[PDB]
Amino acid sequence: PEPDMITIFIGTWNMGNAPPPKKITSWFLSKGQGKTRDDSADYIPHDIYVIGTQEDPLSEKEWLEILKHSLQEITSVTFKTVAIHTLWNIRIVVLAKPEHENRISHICTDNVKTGIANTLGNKGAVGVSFMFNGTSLGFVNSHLTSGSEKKLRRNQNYMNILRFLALGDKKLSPFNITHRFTHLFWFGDLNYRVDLPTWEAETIIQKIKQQQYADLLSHDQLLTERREQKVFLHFEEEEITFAPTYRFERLTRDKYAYTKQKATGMKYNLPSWCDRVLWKSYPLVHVVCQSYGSTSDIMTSDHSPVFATFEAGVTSQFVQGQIEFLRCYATLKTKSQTKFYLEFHSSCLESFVKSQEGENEEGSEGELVVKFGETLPKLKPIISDPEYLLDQHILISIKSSDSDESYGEGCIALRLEATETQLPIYTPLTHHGELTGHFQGEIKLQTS
Repeated sequence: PEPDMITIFIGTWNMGNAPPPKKITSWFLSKGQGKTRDDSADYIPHDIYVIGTQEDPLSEKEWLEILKHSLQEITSVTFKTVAIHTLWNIRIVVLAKPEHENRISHICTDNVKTGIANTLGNKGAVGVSFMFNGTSLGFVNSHLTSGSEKKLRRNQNYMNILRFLALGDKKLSPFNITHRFTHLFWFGDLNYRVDLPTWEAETIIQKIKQQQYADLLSHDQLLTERREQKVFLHFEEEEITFAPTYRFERLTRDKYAYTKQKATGMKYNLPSWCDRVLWKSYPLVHVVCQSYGSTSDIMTSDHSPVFATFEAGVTSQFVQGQIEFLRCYATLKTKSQTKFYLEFHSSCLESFVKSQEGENEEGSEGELVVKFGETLPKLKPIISDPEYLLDQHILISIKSSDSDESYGEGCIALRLEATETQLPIYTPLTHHGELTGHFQGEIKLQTS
């Protein structure tokens, strides 16, 4: 009997070029500080474990042996290797329960190297994707540019990874990783810092000792850059309720090592939440964060490991019906005056469908409204069963007739309140991960 939900463990650890201690089980049990897992769940395995490392000094063979031993000790299950991929000292391991070996297909791996010349050679990202039954899953482990003064370079690294990491279905040619997966998890040493003056270091340390994180989180560069729509547009993160995970003295967690030294290039490392887990799932699909925290007992690195766990909705492929898009229009931020057409892509279609050109008019601010009227092709899904169709998504790309390049991409849920009824639909449109416009109109879904 096929599951409707699985549980996914995400771990991120910057190992600080040191080997791990003998026992790392606390990481995989979600024990320590923050939103932690209940003791009563300790022996219950997660379906999929995704382990991201940075500054990893081990061989693939050495680290795989440690991970499989740790999980065997916790669960009495011998986990199967789905994928492993390493770029320099940045690594991703995906392990799954053996009962899932025939549920997992289309495994892909890739990496991106960020920067150019002297910034090219240790920062970037690794990724894995696969299908679990009918559900596509993507996982990204990035190690972004270091240093409190380099937030804009981190945002540029993000944009490069999002654009160039080649995962998921290659037929989705208009779409980047932010639209190719039912569920996308993006984690790593993202290296965003708490932006307070360097002379406040001792004040920050006393706030951490009091477990008073609010005045530090209000200066966390990732939270402020996300609020300003500069990075991770349309991603989610669980609330942080654990101490900063960087930068610790090794072999204890009692001291933060913040002061400038020759070894840090005379940079301050004020305590920061460098180590993060974010996600982006298709609209209305079940995804719940069940833990988000840091370990307290793993002390070989200047970072503490971070864990996050999720309940994630999955579907079967189910191996007459109709989707009608009515009175639709795109509002674009572009100054271009080409004509545009749409492509509709979905796992529920045999192949993507191209629309005729829309009718351009000038909007209120002078910006571009592209009108599609009642002109859009009726989409014919391969299965009409409402238990299948209402769980599906239509990916939309708006493309230039002159260049055939996408100006914007979005996603529409078929999880409607009604069938055979005209209902409002809406997605933002993004391109290279930044907002380019909006798509709005009405839908009518025919099922059996």
